[PDB]
Amino acid sequence: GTRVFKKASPNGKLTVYLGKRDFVDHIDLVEPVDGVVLVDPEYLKERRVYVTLTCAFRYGREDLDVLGLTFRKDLFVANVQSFPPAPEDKKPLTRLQERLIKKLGEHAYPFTFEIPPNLPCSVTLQPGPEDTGKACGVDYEVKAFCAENLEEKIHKRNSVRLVIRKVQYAPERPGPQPTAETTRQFLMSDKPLHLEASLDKEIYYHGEPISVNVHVTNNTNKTVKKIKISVRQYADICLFNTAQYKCPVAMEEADDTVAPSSTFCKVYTLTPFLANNREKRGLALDGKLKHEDTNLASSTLLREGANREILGIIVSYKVKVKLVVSRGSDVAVELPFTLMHPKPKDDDIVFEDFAR
Repeated sequence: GTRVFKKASPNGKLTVYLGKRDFVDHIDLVEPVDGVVLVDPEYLKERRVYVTLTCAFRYGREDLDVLGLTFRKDLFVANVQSFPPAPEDKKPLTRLQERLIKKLGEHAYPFTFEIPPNLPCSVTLQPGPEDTGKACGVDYEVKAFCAENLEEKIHKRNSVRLVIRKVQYAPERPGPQPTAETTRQFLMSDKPLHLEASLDKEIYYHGEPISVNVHVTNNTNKTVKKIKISVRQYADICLFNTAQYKCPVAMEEADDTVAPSSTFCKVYTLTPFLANNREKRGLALDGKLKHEDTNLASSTLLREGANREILGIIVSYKVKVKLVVSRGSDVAVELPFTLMHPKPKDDDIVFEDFAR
């Protein structure tokens, strides 16, 4: 069938319908935000119905939104007048908007938004109970409201707000293997311990295993007593309160040894996922911890020569490989990778509440 999310205003006069909650950014373009708003003329009359799409960065207690306490910076705002229509936007109606207007009445008006690709994806930094005031993130909001003009105050019984998400996808690049990272260290020795590691891919999706090929050429007389393989998330806050967070999101400690004067090679596999990091603090996520469709945040795509500050939060991931040498130092390398949201993958309509 065909699911349609909907949400009515408090007073029940205004209703918004959307074909989905998450819109995929394909780097070059973002899936269109195509919806419909069911209106009530007798109720409005002179009041027009507007629909606004806002991408904003927020900093402060997440439960609050009060001037003087919470910080907010709009990154993009688009408003359309859905009622009465007018070439506000040449409406090449989407099939869904067509079927929806059919399903609803003569009071169903379409609204459509095209989200610019250079904008940051939805992201939420969970700071921890002791630092709840350092919470922040990037959110997208669709707001339909009844008003005489975009100059006067919006009434909450007169409006409806839906928080949609923009999530990031990128296909795997058919080409060369990722470059290996290496390090050569002398451990009170004439010859070095050479550590080399590489990942099986450049791009991984949420839930996908990551295989790390570890190769050690131990030309010293010391012994590696154990190998620690981890995935680390780095999250830099770039607006309002500059800061950098780092958090392991997967870890595997292997009591594998590398004897003096020998070579060792092994593939380790780990999967980072939120499910095992719920208690972690200072972690970037792609939605609110409470929602079931939330994952670790995706890697921020930084296009060449882009203002990185207006992205709000920059998220990156590395795999770390560390050799613990026995005290008869430690040797480590880090490997960058890109974490993406998985690929998306005319039957009668079915409504469902938007509320996640």
